[PDB]
Amino acid sequence: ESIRMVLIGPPGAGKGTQAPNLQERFHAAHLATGDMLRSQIAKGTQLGLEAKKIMDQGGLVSDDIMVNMIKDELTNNPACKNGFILDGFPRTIPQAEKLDQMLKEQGTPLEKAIELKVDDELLVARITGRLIHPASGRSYHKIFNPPKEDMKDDVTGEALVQRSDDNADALKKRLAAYHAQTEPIVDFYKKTGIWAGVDASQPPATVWADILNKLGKN
Ligand SMILES: Nc1ncnc2c1ncn2[C@@H]1O[C@H](COP(=O)(O)OP(=O)(O)OP(=O)(O)OP(=O)(O)OP(=O)(O)OC[C@H]2O[C@@H](n3cnc4c(N)ncnc43)[C@H](O)[C@@H]2O)[C@@H](O)[C@H]1O
Repeated sequence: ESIRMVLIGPPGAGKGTQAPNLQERFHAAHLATGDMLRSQIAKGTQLGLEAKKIMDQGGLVSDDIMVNMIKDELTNNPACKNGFILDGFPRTIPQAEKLDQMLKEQGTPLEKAIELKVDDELLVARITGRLIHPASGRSYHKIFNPPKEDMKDDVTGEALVQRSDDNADALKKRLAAYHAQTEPIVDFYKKTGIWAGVDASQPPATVWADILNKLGKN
């Protein structure tokens, strides 16, 4: 009834689609560094405006900023006492090493790192057709996962938007950055013994059953 885990995958693999499932099943805090940055943007803060430029170019925000953000949420957020799902963090080796140290000092080490494996060619179609409900994070897909009431949140009525970093230009840079900087983290968790791989090219419900299976709960 408690999990401390990391969700790793390329842009469009299905992290934001699966994290609700995990958060419902294990009652864990969902810590998504992308959503945290996007809330800074919506508040119009200075960190938000600087991060927006970097995100829209397909680059990565500084390790120092990202490590500080997570450290404060782990320390000051009460829901993180029940367990947590890290989504989009760590994203570089330095972030992974600093997380390892943090958790060692708190005495709450990671149990699992789930890699969502899916080929790049599929990811373009997923990113191109995405619509998000900006007031929650709810992602839909024009073809693959439609709003029943078009361009509207099926369960909350409000309009869906396109993310500003979801275009072919930014996406090419986001994929290259994933392969260069993030994918090395997978070997880090293989060596520590907590890695499990999942076929993320399957449909959502199939991927969710695969994840439950890989976690050792079901
Ligand atoms: N730690 C960090 N350090 C540095 N910089 C950081 C950082 N964290 C964040 N940043 C920065 O902030 C930016 C954004 O980060 P972030 O917002 O975390 O984005 P990302 O990692 O690029 O991931 P996505 O949100 O694009 O993908 P997803 O897998 O969650 O997709 P979804 O489930 O919607 O699915 C995609 C689409 O396909 C669909 N779909 C999902 N699953 C399936 C399926 N199985 N079959 C068919 N359709 C499916 C969905 O409906 C949707 O349409 C970064 O690029 C960087 O600038």
